[PDB]
Parts: sequence; structure tokens; C-alpha cells
Amino acid sequence: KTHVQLSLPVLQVRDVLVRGFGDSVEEVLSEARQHLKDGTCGLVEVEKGVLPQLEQPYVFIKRSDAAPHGHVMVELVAELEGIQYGRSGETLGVLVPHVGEIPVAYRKVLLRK
Repeated sequence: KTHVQLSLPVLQVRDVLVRGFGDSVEEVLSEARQHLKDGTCGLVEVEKGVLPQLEQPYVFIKRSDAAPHGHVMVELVAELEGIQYGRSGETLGVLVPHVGEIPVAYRKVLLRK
């Protein structure tokens, strides 16, 4: 399927144990996609002071369209030293590995895979 319905656990930035997916734009997009498939991906909502507490490169989910079955259609965009790889809509948050942190909420997305 070109799209997959996921429910992503929303984590508080200070709870996150593994603060990024790796060391290159290509690796973080690769790892983010693998963790999304394996159900081991969390979402941190971006506000003042969040991104400096996480590791670059960043992987964002961004709104790809204006929401089947409650699921917002999203795609992945990476960012390293102020350059983004991908072009999409509004940021829903930054992806991180989920290693058992307790979420505050769930974000239903339809991921362009």
C-alpha cells in the first residue's frame, strides 16, 4: 500500500531516551521509515526549546494534503544545519525512536510509504 494508517505515541521531549535516528539525512529518513513500519516510532510536538533538546539530523512529519478515517496524510522531511530534504505542508512534529516512554497522547496519521 502507498499509505499506512498509524497511531503515533506523542512523547514529552524530556522523556525521550534516544533523541534521533542517526547521523546523516539518508540514515535518519531510512531509520524513521523502518521504526514507523515496526511500530517503534514516537512523535514530539515542536514548540520553543524542543528541537535544541533533540539530535540533528531531524525527521519531521508534515501534512501532505487537506484526513481519511481521522488520519492526517503526512510525509517525511529531514533537516540538517537549516536545510530540509523534502518539501511538504505544516509540521505535526519531530519523529524519534520509541523505547517504552509513556505517551501523553496519540496522533493518527496516514503515512505516504
